[PDB]
Amino acid sequence: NEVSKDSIVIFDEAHNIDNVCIESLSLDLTTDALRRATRGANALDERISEVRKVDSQKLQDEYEKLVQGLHSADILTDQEEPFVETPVLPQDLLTEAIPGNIRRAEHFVSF
Amino acid sequence: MFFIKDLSLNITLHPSFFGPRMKQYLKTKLLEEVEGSCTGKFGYILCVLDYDNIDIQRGRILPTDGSAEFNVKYRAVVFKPFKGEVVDGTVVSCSQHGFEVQVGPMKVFVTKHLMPQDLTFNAGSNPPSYQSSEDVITIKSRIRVKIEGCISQVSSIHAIGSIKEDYLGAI
Amino acid sequence: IKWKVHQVVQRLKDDLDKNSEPNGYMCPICLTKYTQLEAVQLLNFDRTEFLCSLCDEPLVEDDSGKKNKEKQDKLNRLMDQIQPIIDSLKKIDDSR
Amino acid sequence: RLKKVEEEENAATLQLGQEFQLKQINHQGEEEELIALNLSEARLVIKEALVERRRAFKRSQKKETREKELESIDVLLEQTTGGNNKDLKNTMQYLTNFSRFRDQETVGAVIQLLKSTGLHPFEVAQLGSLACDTADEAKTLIPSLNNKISDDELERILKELSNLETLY
Repeated sequence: NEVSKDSIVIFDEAHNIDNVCIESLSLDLTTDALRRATRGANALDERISEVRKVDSQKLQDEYEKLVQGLHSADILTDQEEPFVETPVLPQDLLTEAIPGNIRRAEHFVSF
Repeated sequence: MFFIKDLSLNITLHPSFFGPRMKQYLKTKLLEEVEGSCTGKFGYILCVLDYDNIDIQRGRILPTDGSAEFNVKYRAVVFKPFKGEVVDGTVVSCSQHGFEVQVGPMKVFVTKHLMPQDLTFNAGSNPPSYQSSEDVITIKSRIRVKIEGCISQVSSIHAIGSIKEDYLGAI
Repeated sequence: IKWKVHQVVQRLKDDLDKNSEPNGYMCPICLTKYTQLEAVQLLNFDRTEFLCSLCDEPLVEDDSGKKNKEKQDKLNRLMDQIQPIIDSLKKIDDSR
Repeated sequence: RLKKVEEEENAATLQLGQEFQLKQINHQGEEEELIALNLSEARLVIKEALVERRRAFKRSQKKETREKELESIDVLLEQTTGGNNKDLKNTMQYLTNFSRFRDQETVGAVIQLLKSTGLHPFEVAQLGSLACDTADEAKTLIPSLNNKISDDELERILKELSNLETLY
């Protein structure tokens, strides 16, 4: 973001950089991580149920913002950071709207 | 919802009815013991299909009695009361703790807890009307009810339902 | 300890779920409870009340609807009391 | 045998019951797919069966205007069968009350379309028995349909079905 396009780039002793390239886009799955994901999804689901019970205004606001199709750079400021950081290269990102099948919070949780 | 399938029946015939013309006699018996009937496996049995070329063709005399047993195969229409989707039924009778909706053949009831608590039910109505905007219980009373579950028992069909959903109760 | 607390949690959660359901009925002559569906199949011809099969007694409704919030609050405060055990369990699962 | 619980709900995400599943076998040995039906299609075929059996009885002793038709098939029913079918009276009242097409030809054209589309049978039978012209509202009604079908395809079928069917 804040680099000049026509700077000078030098690299030193990166003769094993292919391994860094490989791990840049490689990932593993474990059982306990799956368990933690299940527990986190349940916690998020119950939190969403509680929020829908007490004040559905924020959820409806988020849902209509997704209906307009805003994104992380659209809504988030600089001082707040994205939770799930962008895993893919920005040249390959999707920039269109969220589908209605996952647009609702409960839809996305079930998804 | 209504279904079509080939189905088998199991019929006794008294030996007094061993006259020369019994095939159509059995067809008649099939009519008034298939049409207008209820079970658990197939629900309310509406009417018969394939009146011609029906499949009986053979029968065994029961050993201890002169009754002759026959096996009848036939296409028909029944009703299958599902669970979990919307029907726009009609209400004929009501109770103090909920209305009894007659969606066609059965009488599905909605408990006073199964109606939404924000529905502005007034007990001083004839019949007691659980209306908020438009779903006033009338002689017509087209109410979008979702069957909870049609609980199956011995051949007397009963169901439960609720209107705690958007456009549920509302058409 | 984990099995007992899990059993207690599931027991009380299903207690609250069951207490959110309609309370039901009973016939006090035979002292036998009756569900809402059992009331439905035991109604009178008037389509108003429900009569017992054996004692032929008009069914009287069970009293648990006010108990729903009481069991919810008992669940909440019991979780509050048990919460240090939950935190210690979390730290134990962190440990080996 | 193992007491074989098999808990199963009936919905439209291909969540179908065992007792009425799709692939059966008929008694002559040929495969028996499930026959699910539309409300207007049932409305037609009850009349078809009634006129067929009535003409069958016309040969036996020889050898679509709903207000007339319900009471006429009623008196045809108590011509031979009994008067106990009050619930069956309720059923064809329901059929003539909420069946999406009064006429046969619109139903026939819709089925002629669906025989080319090759949609899911119980899905499209539920859609046909339903009487609505709003695809997104139908998706809000049934989240099973909301998850299954795209709204664009749902409306692109719903409008070319809605222009044909008799509006109410």
